[PDB]
Amino acid sequence: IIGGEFTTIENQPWFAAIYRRHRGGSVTYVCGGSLISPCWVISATHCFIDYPKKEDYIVYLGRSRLNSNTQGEMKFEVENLILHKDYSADTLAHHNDIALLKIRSKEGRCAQPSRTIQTIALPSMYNDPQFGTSCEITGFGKEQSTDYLYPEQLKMTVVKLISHRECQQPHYYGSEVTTKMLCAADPQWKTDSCQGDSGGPLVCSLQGRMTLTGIVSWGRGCALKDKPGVYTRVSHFLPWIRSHTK
Ligand SMILES: N=C(N)Nc1ccc(C(=O)O)cc1
Repeated sequence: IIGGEFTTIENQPWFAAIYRRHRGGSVTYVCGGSLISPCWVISATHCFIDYPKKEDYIVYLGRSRLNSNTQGEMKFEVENLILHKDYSADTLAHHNDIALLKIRSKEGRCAQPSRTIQTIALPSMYNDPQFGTSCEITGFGKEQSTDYLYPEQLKMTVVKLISHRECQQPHYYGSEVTTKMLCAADPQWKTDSCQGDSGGPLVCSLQGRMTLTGIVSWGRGCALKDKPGVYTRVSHFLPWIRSHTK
């Protein structure tokens, strides 16, 4: 997250921290995700597509720090890693950039909700906020495009939903943006998602409910003029979500 503010997991208690085991045993952060039910985290296929072996990955819930334990955190193995069969990546764009991780602990339990661990609601079908709505993004991604390190402390910011018409303008992203994606940016381009925020939630208020509207997917640089963040439009994937979590 470029700009915005530091936060703790109690403010975004559906945030999932996804890590990968290396041969040798070093463990590095991969991507964010969102807990949509006690046994299911939703994320981005592009996070896993190079290393699609579920045994390689660890999921934490109730975690506020990247490389240290948060009191109350729960650690899960991935029982299933479901990537979207129609995934494709262009030089920029990721199409159908959505993934489902079925989580289960060493004792074969799912998440127990708490102050630091809660599910986020899915939107109703094709039901997105109006363009110019303010939504929240959460992640451990870079604080600056030129940073080598990720922040140790979770961050969140606010960006405004951009209309498809605006986002498909040539000097923005042209046809690289589709109706299955949402664009969001700061009017001053001063805050954005960045590398390492992939898979993380875009949350908006819909009929008085915090709702998972989007999943961090792609973008040209971060917090660049005319280069919005691009998000998987979750309200266009409910059949795929429903089918693979039955
Ligand atoms: N918000 C942007 N302008 N860019 C941007 C978005 C996502 C990612 C990612 O790694 O998923 C990287 C860069």
